[PDB]
Formats: sequence, C-alpha cells, structure tokens
Amino acid sequence: TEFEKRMYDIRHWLHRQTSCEFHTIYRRNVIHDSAVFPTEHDPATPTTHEHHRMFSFALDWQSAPVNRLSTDTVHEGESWDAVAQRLGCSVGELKDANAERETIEAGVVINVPVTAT
Amino acid sequence: NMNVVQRPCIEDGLLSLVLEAVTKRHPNWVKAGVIQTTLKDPFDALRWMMHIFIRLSYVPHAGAATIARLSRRRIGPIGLEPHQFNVPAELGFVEQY
Amino acid sequence: QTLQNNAVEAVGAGSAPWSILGPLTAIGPTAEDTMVWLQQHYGDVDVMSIMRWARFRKGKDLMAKDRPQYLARAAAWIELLSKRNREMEEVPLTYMRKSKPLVLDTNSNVRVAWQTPLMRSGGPPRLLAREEGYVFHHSNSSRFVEETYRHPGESLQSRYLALQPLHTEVSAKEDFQRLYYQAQKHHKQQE
Amino acid sequence: QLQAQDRIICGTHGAGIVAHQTAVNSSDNPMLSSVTTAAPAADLSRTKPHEGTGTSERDPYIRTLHNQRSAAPESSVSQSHTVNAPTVDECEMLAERWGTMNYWHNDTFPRLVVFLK
Amino acid sequence: TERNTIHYGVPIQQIVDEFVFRHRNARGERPLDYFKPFPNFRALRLNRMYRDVEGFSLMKQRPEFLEWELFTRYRQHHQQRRRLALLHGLEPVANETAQERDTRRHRLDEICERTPFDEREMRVNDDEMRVSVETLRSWFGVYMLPSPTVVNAVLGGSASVNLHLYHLADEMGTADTREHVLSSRYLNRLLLLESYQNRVGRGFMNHVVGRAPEPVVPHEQPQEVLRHFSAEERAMYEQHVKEQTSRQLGEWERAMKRRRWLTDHQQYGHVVSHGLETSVVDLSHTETGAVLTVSTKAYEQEIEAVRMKTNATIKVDGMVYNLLPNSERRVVPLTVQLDSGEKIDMTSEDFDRCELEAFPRNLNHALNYGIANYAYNRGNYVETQDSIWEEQTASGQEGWSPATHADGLREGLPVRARRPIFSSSAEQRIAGGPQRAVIIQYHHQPFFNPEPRLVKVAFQCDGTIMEVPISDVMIWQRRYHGPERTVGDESRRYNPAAMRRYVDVTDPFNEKT
Amino acid sequence: DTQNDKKQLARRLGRYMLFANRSLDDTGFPTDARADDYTRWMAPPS
Amino acid sequence: CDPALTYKLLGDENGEERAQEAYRWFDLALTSLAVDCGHFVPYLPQGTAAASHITNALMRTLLTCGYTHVAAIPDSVYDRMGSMGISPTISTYELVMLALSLQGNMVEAESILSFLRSHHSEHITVESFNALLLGHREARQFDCCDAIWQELVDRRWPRASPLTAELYLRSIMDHANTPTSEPLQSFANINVVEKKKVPLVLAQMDELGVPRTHLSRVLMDEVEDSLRKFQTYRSR
Amino acid sequence: EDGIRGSEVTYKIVLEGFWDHHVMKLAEDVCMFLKDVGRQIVEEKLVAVRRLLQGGAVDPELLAAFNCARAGPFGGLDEYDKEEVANFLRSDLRRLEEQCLSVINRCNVPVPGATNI
Amino acid sequence: SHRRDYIRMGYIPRYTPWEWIAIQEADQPLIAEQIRQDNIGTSYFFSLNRYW
Amino acid sequence: AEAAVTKFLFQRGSFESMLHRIITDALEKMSTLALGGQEGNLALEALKRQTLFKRNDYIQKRLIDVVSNSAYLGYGDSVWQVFFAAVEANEENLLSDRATTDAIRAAWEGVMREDVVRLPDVTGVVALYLTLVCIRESGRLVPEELKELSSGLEDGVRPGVRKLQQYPLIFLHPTVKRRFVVKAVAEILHNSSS
Amino acid sequence: ERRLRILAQHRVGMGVLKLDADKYEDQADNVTFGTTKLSELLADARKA
Amino acid sequence: SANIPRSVWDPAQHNPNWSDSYGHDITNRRAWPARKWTVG
Repeated sequence: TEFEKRMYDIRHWLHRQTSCEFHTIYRRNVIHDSAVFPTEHDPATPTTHEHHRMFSFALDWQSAPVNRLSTDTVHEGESWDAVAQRLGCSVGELKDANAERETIEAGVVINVPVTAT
Repeated sequence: NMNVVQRPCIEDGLLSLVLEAVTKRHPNWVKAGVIQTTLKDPFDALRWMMHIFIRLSYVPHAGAATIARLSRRRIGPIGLEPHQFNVPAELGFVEQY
Repeated sequence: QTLQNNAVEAVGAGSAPWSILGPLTAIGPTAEDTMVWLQQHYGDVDVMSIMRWARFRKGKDLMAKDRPQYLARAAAWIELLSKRNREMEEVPLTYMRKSKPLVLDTNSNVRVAWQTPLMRSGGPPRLLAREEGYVFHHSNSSRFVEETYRHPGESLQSRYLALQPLHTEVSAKEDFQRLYYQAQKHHKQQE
Repeated sequence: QLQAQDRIICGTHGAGIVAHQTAVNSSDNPMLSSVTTAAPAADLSRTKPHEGTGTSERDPYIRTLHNQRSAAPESSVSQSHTVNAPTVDECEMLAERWGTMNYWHNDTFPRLVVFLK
Repeated sequence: TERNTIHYGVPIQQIVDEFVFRHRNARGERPLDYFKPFPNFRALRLNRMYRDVEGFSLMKQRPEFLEWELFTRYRQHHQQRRRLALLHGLEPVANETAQERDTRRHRLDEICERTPFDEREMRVNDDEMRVSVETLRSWFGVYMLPSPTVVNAVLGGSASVNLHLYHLADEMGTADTREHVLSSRYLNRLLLLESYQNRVGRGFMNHVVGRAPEPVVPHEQPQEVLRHFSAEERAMYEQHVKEQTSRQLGEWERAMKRRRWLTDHQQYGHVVSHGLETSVVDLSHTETGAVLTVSTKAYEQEIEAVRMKTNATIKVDGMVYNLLPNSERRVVPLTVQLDSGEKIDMTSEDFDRCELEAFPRNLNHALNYGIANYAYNRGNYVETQDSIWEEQTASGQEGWSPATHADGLREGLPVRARRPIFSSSAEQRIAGGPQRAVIIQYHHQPFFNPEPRLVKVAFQCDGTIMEVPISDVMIWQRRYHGPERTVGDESRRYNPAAMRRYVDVTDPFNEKT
Repeated sequence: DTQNDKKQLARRLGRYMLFANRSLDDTGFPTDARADDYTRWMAPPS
Repeated sequence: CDPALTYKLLGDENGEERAQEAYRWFDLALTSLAVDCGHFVPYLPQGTAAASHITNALMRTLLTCGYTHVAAIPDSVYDRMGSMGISPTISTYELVMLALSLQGNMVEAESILSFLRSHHSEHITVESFNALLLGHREARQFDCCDAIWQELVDRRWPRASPLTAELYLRSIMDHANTPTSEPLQSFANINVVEKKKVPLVLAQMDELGVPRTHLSRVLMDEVEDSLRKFQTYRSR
Repeated sequence: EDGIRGSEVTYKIVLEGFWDHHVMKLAEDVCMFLKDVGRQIVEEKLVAVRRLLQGGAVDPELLAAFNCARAGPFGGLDEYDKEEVANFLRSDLRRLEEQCLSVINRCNVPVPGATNI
Repeated sequence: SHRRDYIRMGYIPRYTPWEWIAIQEADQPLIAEQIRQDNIGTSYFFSLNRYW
Repeated sequence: AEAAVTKFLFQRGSFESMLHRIITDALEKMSTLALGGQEGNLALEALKRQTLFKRNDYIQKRLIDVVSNSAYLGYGDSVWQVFFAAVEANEENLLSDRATTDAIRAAWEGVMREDVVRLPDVTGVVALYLTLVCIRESGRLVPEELKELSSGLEDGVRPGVRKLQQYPLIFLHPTVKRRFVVKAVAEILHNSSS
Repeated sequence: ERRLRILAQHRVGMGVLKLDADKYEDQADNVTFGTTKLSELLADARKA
Repeated sequence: SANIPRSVWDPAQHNPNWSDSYGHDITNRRAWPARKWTVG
C-alpha cells in the first residue's frame, strides 16, 4: 500500500500541462461456493428458446445466485436420520449444524447444513 | 580411465531399511497413506519416491491462498470449508484524477 | 503435567532437574485454602467469574452433566487469561553466549564466545563477561570460536611472517538442562 | 570500494574533496579580490546543526555528515542459495533440518556425509 | 537527544557536483581517459584510490620506472586468481573459520601455480606502456614474475643466498619462460629473505622484530602547553607519563613471554626447548578403544609393513593397536616449563589448543612498525588482495547474486547456473540447484537473443553444454551497485601536474606502434 | 557469593563512567550544549 | 499513556530502595529454594524451574527502578544468571531486550532476537517485537520502527497486540513532529508527510484484528488529527 | 515465472502531454523517482523476508488452513505436521527473495552514461 | 534552495527535488477507498440491492 | 547381536542402549550359572566390540562410501534428473488408469503444470532414500556399455547432450609431449619433401 | 474445461478466462458482479 | 518507510559509479577530428 500511495501521489508533482492514468493489475483471491452456486443435474423439464425473448432478461429470470433455504421445520413422525435423509445429509452433519439441540421434537425449527443436496 | 567410477550396487535390504527410517522420521506419511513401509513390487521403490515428491511439492489450494496472503499480502477472503474453493485471479482497473 | 513435559523435551529424552521444583505451591486441604491458592497464583484474572462463564456451552450445562469437560474448560480458560500463568509455564531455553570480536581479524562474522564456568572447568579464574569486554552479538552468518595462535618457534617464519590464528569451533548456546542431565547420568553410571 | 571508505566518505565532512584548511584571509590574486579577511571564530557559541564556525575539518563551515544512524545497504548477495560452512549448532540439529538436494550433496561442505558420519 | 532535529547533510553527489562546477569541470582530477573518444562510465568519474593498490609496497609513493606496469601486471594476476577460484569452487565463504580458510587458500594456490597467465585479459590504463613479461623479468629480476621452475625451486628448498635473479634450466634443457598465475605461498617464502625485504621497502623488518611498540601516552602535551603547568601540575604530568610508559612496556613483556594455561596442571606454562618436526601417526587400542600417538621414524618398518596389508596390527608393549585411516601429521615436541619451575613434554599441536595469558591486539605490530596492525602478511600482494576479498565477502559486498544483462556476461566468465532438468511430463521447465559453470557465448543483441534471454553455458561437473534462462544464472558480484558488478575497480597512476597532460588527437589510444 | 557482600555491591553499580570523557562546563555540571559544540570549545590549543 | 515513559518515571519513585529490596528478597528466595530441594544435588537449586521463575521476577522489577538498574539487567544480572547456572525462559530474553532497548542499544537487542529466531523460533512471543519497537523509537530510528512492523504484518504470528499498534503509531507521530535542519526548512516542514502513513496503518490493523479502540485516548487524539489532515472519502 | 516475466502486482502509469518531448522527459523523471522509491520498499521487504527465512513459528491458523480437506491427493484426510507447512512457507519465501533481488539488481543498473530506460 | 542561480542564471532542475515532492505530496489528502481491503467475501444477495 | 546391527541403524543412541541391555543381561546370566574361569566376560566384551564394529562398518561401506562422491551424483542434480527419466520410462506403471487413483495423477500433473517446477527441499533421511533409489534406477536407464562404469550417474541417460570433450591429449604431462614432438618433427623434416 | 470453453465463448483466449464487468457505474459493484458471473459459469461448467 | 530514501542522503549507501552532472555532457558534444588518417 505504501508504494501504491507514492505512486498515486505522483499526480501532484507532474510536469506542466501533463496528466496521467493509473492502471493496476493485481492478484486477488476469489471464492467459489458450491453452497451458493451448487452444481446440480439439469432440470427434469428443460428450458426453451422461449425463456430467452427480448425482455426475458427482465421478466422470466432472477439474478443469480438463487436463494436456497438454510432453515427447515421438522415434521411430526420425523427423526434425526429421517430429517437428514429428507435434506440430503449425513446425520453427523445435521447434528453439527444444529449442535444446540440434543433431540428434535415435531414442529421445531432446524438449521440445514449448507452442503445438503 | 582414472575418472571413471563404478556404479554402486543397492540391495533391497538396504532400500527397505532406509524406507523404515523414513517412515519413523515422518510418521504422518504412513498415517495419511503417502508411503507404505512394505517394498513388495519391483516398482514400489520408485513409486514411493514419486509419492514423496508429490506430497512435498503439491500445495493444497487453501494453503496456497493463505501462504500468498502472508508475505505477498494478496487480498481476498479465503475459504476453509470443503465446499469452497480458492481461485487465484487478477483484477485490472483504471483510476484517473 | 506441563512442567513434566517441558522438562523432558529439554533433554530430548529420564527427567531433567527442571521439573524437580516448580513455581506452583501445593494446595492446602480446605475450601478457604483452595480459594487462597487460586487467589495468589492466578489472581491477576478474576477467577470466579471465569469459572461462571465456562459453565454453559451451546445451551448445555456442563457442570451438572459433564463434569470433566467443564473442569478442563475452566482450567484452560483461566490458563489463557492470566499473564502470571503464561510466565510460570515457559519452556527452559538454552543460554546465549556473549562474544567479542577476534583479536586477529579474519571474519567479522567469526566471534570469540564467552564460556560459562560450567562449560570450561579449570582455566584461569575470569571475571564476568561484560567486565571482560564481551557483548551480545549475533546474525545469520555468526560463527563462534575459541581463539588462540600457533606457537612460533625460533625460525625465519616466526620473525617475519605474521602470526597464525588457530580457531576451535564452539556452539553459541549452552544447554544447562542437558549438561545437568548428562552429568547426573554420569553419576548414576559411576554409582 | 574506495580505499579507506569510512575515513573518507563517511568520516570526513567534505567527502575528502573540500579543503577545510584554508584561510579566509584576503588574497592579492585578481579573482580573490572580493575575499575579505575574516574575524576570528566566536568563542563559546552554540551553532545550528548544519553549520560550524569553520575552524577545522572536524568543524567545517558546512556540516556535510548527517546526524542520524548510518546503515550500509542490504547486501544483494543471495542468502538462500549460498551455502556456508556447517556450524556446530547446525550439525547437532542436522537430523531435524530440511535442505535442498543441493544442500545435502553440496560440492563444498556436503551435509549428507555429515548426517551419516 | 541530538537526533531531535533531523539533519541530512549534503549528499555526496551534490558535493562532487559543487566541486566539479567550481573547478569548471575539474580537469586536474580526471583520468586521462576522460579526454579520449567515448569514455565508459568509469572514466567519467574523479580520481580516488581504490583498494587494489593496497598490498604492493615495491612502488612506494612515487613509483619508479616500470614499477607501475609491474604493479598493473600483479593486479591482473590477482584478477585471474579470483577467476580460477570461482571456477573451481574455492572462494571466500562468509562463515569460514581460520583452518578452513587456510585449507581453501592452499588449494587455490596449487591451482594458480599450474595455470598459465592469460595475456588477452591484460589491458592498458591511460598513458601506461605496454610491456611484455620478458622485459619486466629482465628488468626487475625473475623472482618477481617467476617461472614455474623458479616457484618450484623456492617452495621446495631452503637457502637465502638464492633469490633467483635470472632464469632457470628446465627438464628439456631450455630456459623456462612460462608465466603461471602468482601465488600466496611463493610470495611468503620470498618475504623470508632479507634481500627481498629490502627490495620491497620493508627493510625495517630486520631491526624491529622482537621489540615493543613505542608507548603512546593519552593526552600527551607540547612544550608550549607544558610551559604553563605549575611545578606541582608538572610533577603530576610526569607521574602520568611514567605510569603509561611502564604499564605499556610491561604489558608487552608479559605478552611476549607467550605463556599458556595448561589445564591438566592448573598453571601457566612457557616454552623452553623446541625439537625438530617429527612425522607422527595415531594408533587406536583394540580392546579399550584407547588412542595413542607414535613417532613414525621409530616404528617405520612395522608401519610400512601394515601399509602393505601384510601384518595389519601393530603390537607395542604387549598392547596391540590398529593404525588409523590417515592420522599422519607433522608435529613439534616442546619442553614446557611450569610456574613451579617444572618441566613437561608436550606436542606442538596440544600446546597450541591451550589458552593464552596475554593476547593483545598489537601482537603483529612489528611487521609494519608504527603503521597500523594487520593480521595478515601485508608485504605479500596476493595475500593482502585475498584478505580484502574475504573481508568484502564477509560483509555482503561480494558474493553470488542473480545476474543482470548489464553485469558483463561474456565468454569465459565463471557463473552459477540453475541446472535445467528435462522431463516430458513437465510443461514449461524444471529448475535444479545452482551449479558451477562457465559462459561459452552470450549474445547481447536482442535479435540474436529474443525473450526470455538465454546464456550458453558449460557446466563444470560433467562438462555439459546448455542454454540456460538468464534469470537462472548467478554471477560473483564485486560491489553492490553496477552496471558491471563483475569487474574490479582499477586505480590509476597519480599525476603531480595534471593540467599539463597531452592527448594525441589523431591516435588518441596510441594505436600506431 | 555471600549475600550483599563487597563484590555483589560493586557489580550492582554498573559500568564506570570515565572522568576524561565527561563533558563538564564552567559550573562543574554536564553541559546543556551539543557535543560538537562542547568539543570545539575545549579542543587543545592549536 | 506512553509505555516507555512509564518505566522511566516509575524509576523516580524510590527506585533505588525498591531495587535494593528486590536484590535482598531474591537472595532470601535462593536460600529458601535450596532448603526446599533438600539426583542433581549440586545443580538441584539452579536447575529447578522455580529458580528461573524467581530470576525473571527480579529482572522484571529492576526495569521499574532507575537508569542504573535497567542498565544492570543485560550486564550483571544476566551474567550472574549464566554464572549461577540458571537456565532462562523466553521471558528472560524479552526482559533483557526491553532493558537494552530502554537504553537505546539497538545492535544488542536485535542480536538477541536474531539468536532467538535462529535457535528458539517457535517460542518467540510478541513482546520481543514490542521491545524492539519501543527501543527503535527511543533511539529515534523510525525506518527500523517501520521495518519491524511490516515484518510483523508479514508473519502474522505471533499476533500483534494493541500495545504493539500503539508503539508503532506513536513512533510515527514522533517522526512526523521532528523538524529538519535549516537547509530543508525554507518552504515548509517536510516531515508532516509521515502522518499520511497513518490511514494505511489503521487499515492494516483491521486486517490483523487489532481493535482500533484500544489505543490511548491521547494517541487516538493525535491519530484522529492525522486522519483529518489526510483521509477523505470518495463522497467528499 | 522467473526474472522479468513475473510478479504479484503490475502498475502501468500512462502519462500524457501536448508535446512529445514533454512526455518523454516526464517519463525520465517519474521513472527515476520510482526507481529510488521502489528500491527502498523492495529492500525493506527483502530484509523482512531474510528474517522470516532465518526462522519463525507457524500460525495455528495457517496449519489449520493446510489441514482443511475432507480428502487430500492420497485419498484420506491428510495430516500436515507444522514442519511440512513451515517448509511450504519457506519455499515461497525463497522465491520471493529471488524476485526481490531481481528488482533491486535492475534498480542499480542505470548509471549516467549508461542509462537506457 | 541554496542555489542562487535557480531561474535567474539559467539553472532549471531536470528532476524535481526530493524536498518539493515531499511538500506537494503532503498537502493533499489520500482517498480512503484507494486502500483496497477485502477480507470477508463478496455479498451476493444484499450488496447490489442496497438503499436507493 | 546380529539383530541389533541391522535394526537400529539410523538412530544411534537407541542402538547403544539396546546393546548395553543385551550384553548386561548376558552378563548377569553369565555370572551365576557359570563356573571356574573369567573367559566368559572377556568374550562378551568382545561381542560388544564385534557388534559395534559390524554396524559402523555396515554404514561406512554400504552408505557413506556409496553416497560420498558428490560429483558422481552431479551435486544432487543428476539424482533429480535420473528420477524424472525413470518416471518417464515407467509411466504405464506409475501414472496410469490401472496404476493409481485419479487424485494422485491430478496432483502429479498439477505439480508439473506450473510455470517453473521447483524441486522440493527434503529431510536428511528422505535425501538418502531418494539418492539410493535413483542410483538403482540409473542402472537400468543407461546403455549396456555404461551400466558398470561411467563418469557420473546421469551419463548416457539422455542421448543428445553436447559435451565439451574436445581435447584428447591436453590432460597429459608436458615433458613427454614435448620430447615426442621434437623427435617426430626431426624425422618429418629430414625424411621427405612435399 | 471443454464445457467451460464452450460456455464462455470469446471470453477465453490463450487459455485465460477473462470477464469484463461493465454493468454498474462503480468499480466496487463491478467486482461484485464479475465475481458472481465467474462462480455461476464455474458452477455450470462443473456439471461435467 | 521513510519519505526520503536512505540511498539519497546516507554516505554508507553512496554509489561510486555515479558521475557528476557536468562531465558526461561535456564529453558528449565532443566531435573528434575527422581526418584521423591520410587519404580519407
């Protein structure tokens, strides 16, 4: 940042009637979340050319990423492994995300482990 | 012919002894399954060498990101979860004042 | 147990003299003796409130369900929050030799090391290092040495050519723990 | 790498090329006719850090040497690719050390033969 | 507290500028080469002395006729010695102790003596005369620029009365005219002769040898200050001078008794009698593993009988030892007196490890008497230049650094290159640890050497030739700065009257000759 | 050795500041002035 | 709120008597230890960790007395500790560094850290960097004060403490308020530019997890000033 | 990549005048400025690196970052010990010293008769 | 500043003097958003949707 | 004793302790249950000596003499070169669908795909192991002419290498050479004309 | 990789994937946008 | 770091290969005599 600072500041002592631009190219970590942008099978119904008309961009599509719920309610007959099965997790995972709760009653709100399929 | 040297002979006994030694220096490689103590196959000697060379030189992506953030001060967040992946990237842009 | 481990790692593995007497006093058999002990060794932190804070973990009350998990937690926290504890838990480190520059200059990187009376028995009686002209000096390329010169005879080479600087290489540190351990090993072998 | 760098460049005030033993006395030469014989230097006087009364080289009219800490520039010799002689301290710990193949088999002072011996 | 005001002074560049401006280009101080066509950046600067003139005392202050040429050739010899050093791997190591340095220098010496001096490398600084080795020899004497036969003689022999003035015969029966590179040890052997001492201006060495330095009294006074001391204050001054003189001279006495602390007898000890130098071997006991030492001249028969592998074990006094792998050394027997008025017999080697009672910084002072103390032989040009090399290596001014395109890469330059490893499995390339190598050819011109730049290089190990990425090559830097970091700085002969100097405008470089 | 004896007491005092290198002015106290100034004032006669 | 000044001023509260007491109690302590230990019979008292602990206590106190005693830590106390046979701990070395650095002796402080780095590296706490920072600031070498901070940002461990950030920032304000000589004073006071480092340092303190609200009220006034000189947002 | 062809960050300053020689001489000015400032910064970084090379601990955090994988290349959760990790770190620092030295050494090439920017 | 010939006798610096660069650079503020620190992540949902 | 020689080879303190245990037990059980001469104890001391020598000689001759010639190993680089050459010749065994898991092939391939492949620093034991393995491989990779004798490991591994061998006689002594040339020129000049 | 190349057509060259994010007036928002498109494109390419 | 780099003002860091301003430019405008030889 110190070099960058000297460099941005050379604009104050530049020669007469001369200006400048600063191009920067730096390296930066990006993060690809398979949680937010999951890789899934193509839908059971496909998408036509018809979802691509003009203004389809404004009408037929949401902005990516899609919102996938991180919270699920436990049904009556359900159990730890039944809930894990319904959500697509290992039971271990579902217990770690929910660590506060030891046992799960019907009609209780639960955290869905982010890796769930 | 004074400069010419005899190519030494290395018996499997020696090789397996040295391999135990390696295993006892780096226990974690036997745990994590980099090398096996056993020398059975003809190519096993070479194979373990190659596994070692890979373990030492191949940097796991999360580690790579962390290392680059330390001394080169590379900014960006860095994901430690298995479902995240650290992509080294560039950003170009302009400034004018 | 920490004291014990540190004393073993000192020698690189028997037990060193390090562990024999530690900074922690043994606790008297009473409630008030306990509170007094906690007070005087760990008392820069507030110990009581830490023991309270460490009670619940993720809604689960530890004190009334898992006793040893709770215990280890409260212990570990009081450990982390005191500076006094940090001080009394330190690992014994080797002792750094002060040095002076060579009398016949060859390397600026080669220095004459000081030797504590423990490392050289015999030898003429010496003062303390600073009084003798030794200083703290070290760098990546430092090398330490015991400096002396070859005895010149009666010959041409003695009169005309310069003195010949014989160096003998020495470590820059002194492991007091290893010296003690190995000397007691000698005493258990002799006996 | 001048001879007596310290004494001349770092030690002396003129960098060796200013003549500090010169009298500011009036000369009969035509170029020096402006030069007027100077009063003698003031006795107990407190100078400004960049000036002196001009008596000696140790006390110039103009103090050239900085009053800060001086440090020789960081050597551009590679420290990581250079292999020094093995020390006592290094050879005791040789069994924990991580070297390059060039460090173990080095032409001068190979460390593998030491690990073995 | 003084540092509360920051005073940067005036930067050296600004000073030099004001000087050369005030002198209207200061032509008195410029090398004569500044006045000839296309001076390189080194001719562009002022006339300061560099470190290269330091060990040559033949030329005193005014060098006489041909002396400066002789010196110039000595200087070259050293540059070549450095080149050989880099080539074969013996150069100063920043870490090195004294025995290591001793060994290293020794090998370098042997390799110097067997290598021919290269006259192509020799260049002439402004105004200097070109002079052949033959002319130099016949003027200054052959001992000065010795032929290998002469060197061999001096190193193998004894006598003083021979300083070799004229050439020597050779195995083919001719006069050996060969100039090999000069060597530290040869010049030391010359420093032993009285005649040579006189020739190089060190004659004083003979008179001064055992003696003390002349006492230096702190705050010693002129007569003109002393004239104002009252009788009592003058008594005090005398007391002071007396005490300093006595203290110093006594300190020198103690120093030159050369007493060492013997640990076994818990006493100081002192050397009365020297024996001659015996070759000695080590014998290890078979049963106990004990270690003994033996005169090889006494046991010669049996030892040689073991060297022939016939009877492999040496019996002495019913205790039998095995001869060690090498353990052949040259030691001197010493009779060491003890403060009890006692006598011991001790090897040179063992008495050497012992600890001195007096180890003053000024111990070598006699060798340059009244000039500063030196730990090396200053009368030896090669050894001095070598010592400077090691100093500058220790301090990070010299050593292996990543090469630039400006550093003077050329045929013959020693180099450390990261040896390319070839795998088909590798896209791009594989680098391996730096190895010693020489440059075979390096093209400067961009159109012969497109990016990334290459260097053709012959690796010293197996003699293998390759192109290497210039980013993989390291050169031995002489200084921090550059552009040419590889070549040394050359002092130029001093000119008393500088304004009168003449350039021939038609042939500025003296090409018609 | 023995607690609070002569030698221990001496080593507590530290390094001895030489009276030569002391810079005392007219009042017998160390100077206000910068070292370069004081040095010049007290320099030997010629 | 300056940590260095606090040592210096503490020295003026009966520093000599507290020192003498400390030495006395230290000897009392060594006697008591030798009693409690009664193989390693010969080095049993010095060998024990307790002995090391006590020696450290002695040093940590002597810092608080006058100049004389501070100067005596890296000289006599440490030598006597070597002589006695008592092995040191990381806090021994950091106290010796803090002593050397209050004295302004940078070469030796940095030496000790070098030795540590080389042999004992895994044990180095932040307080050695703190020692060095305080020291360089005292010797008024601000480029070193900077070098050591930048290094401590590169290795991100040990973790910088609010005290560290405080010492570095203070050293910057100190730098910014020094004058140059008259030659450079004709147009303006140059050294103000240093204050303009500050909004960079503050940004680093957020990357490092050093909470910016542990900084003395005093320093935070100077810093807030420094900010209002050079910092502005894209809005303004 | 090695030598000239590789870096963490690139800055391009695009200077613009109304007259060609203006912009040429500005470029010499700014260039020599960045040469000096660059050498100062990169030298500082270089001393930091040489110190980190000489020795140091490992973050608990950096170790944790090497050890977050459900499976490594050898098909199981892999245990990097602090040693190995320190070795990765060390290797990168090595490379950074080469690069720093390369930049510094080119800062020192362009002297007055010889300058080609 | 010691150079009495500065514009009068024809001396014009080819390189802008260090002291001047320092003054110039010390007069103006530095923009905060130029410092470029991102340690959290990218905000997918909320960032592009923020208050009008 | 034979067991001890082989097994504890690379940590020597451990070996000393085990020899001491073995022979001190042999000495207990030797003292009582034996009879009228002291020759037994001499024989056990002689067994400590024999064992020690057998081990020291085992690591001298089979390790230190193998590895100590550093030029022959091309100062560690020949060692690396061989390695890659070996992995080249044997790919259908090391990196192949039947040979190894996709993960490992990916990691290999990934290490090899970088702009510069830098060779990893390595622990002493590992250094030894690597060196030994590569000596053994070098044996097979080389032409049958060079298998037994050559100068350097890597010799003959890559066919196309241009060396600098060019001087046949320069290594020879000057005197011999000289006399030869004088005699031969004396004959050529005094014999024929052309 | 084949799927990545076919999905982002002229947005790959010399084996470098390059997205130019112009959508929003401010650079900050364009790194947000650009980063999103990148992970969305990787998410789809990864279907292979 | 420091606003004005050590290299500028510290004589330890003095660059011996730098030359003064006047010298190079005087040397440069030199036009040496074109008749170096007879005949041409």
